[PDB]
Amino acid sequence: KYFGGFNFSQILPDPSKPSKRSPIEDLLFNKVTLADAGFIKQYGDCLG
Amino acid sequence: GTGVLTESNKKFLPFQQFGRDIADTTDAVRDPQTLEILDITPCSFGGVSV
Ligand SMILES: *[C@@H]1O[C@H](CO)[C@@H](O[C@@H]2O[C@H](CO)[C@@H](O)[C@H](O)[C@H]2NC(C)=O)[C@H](O)[C@H]1NC(C)=O
Ligand SMILES: *[C@@H]1O[C@H](CO)[C@@H](O)[C@H](O)[C@H]1NC(C)=O
Repeated sequence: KYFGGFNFSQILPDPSKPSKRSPIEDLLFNKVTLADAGFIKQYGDCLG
Repeated sequence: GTGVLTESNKKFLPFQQFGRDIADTTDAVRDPQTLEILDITPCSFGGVSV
């Protein structure tokens, strides 16, 4: 990951997270997903 | 109406008799004979694609 001293760790995907997303992307995902509602898939899973 | 009737954990007041949703349609009801809070959910549906 050496790039002549430039550091791209923040934008490069992070293998540590289960989702292969950069640290920047994780901040974006959490901050805006407020009204994303439930991902229960609207099956019988959400009884109520 | 037609739907799937399930036991509801949503408590009712002793005077409460039926529960209604945002759309002003009955979603939870109390059985007349045996007083239990029953949830009402419409039967599953969806679009079909070929
Ligand atoms: C590139 O930047 C990252 C973060 O911007 C640096 O990672 C930090 O490393 C130190 C020491 O290893 C830790 O104490 C910090 O917690 C780390 N930051 C984060 C956000 O995890 C990294 O050292 C920089 N340089 C290289 C070569 O990656
Ligand atoms: C109706 O349900 C059974 C059948 O008699 C009985 O236990 C109950 O007392 C009856 N009356 C009422 C008001 O539920």
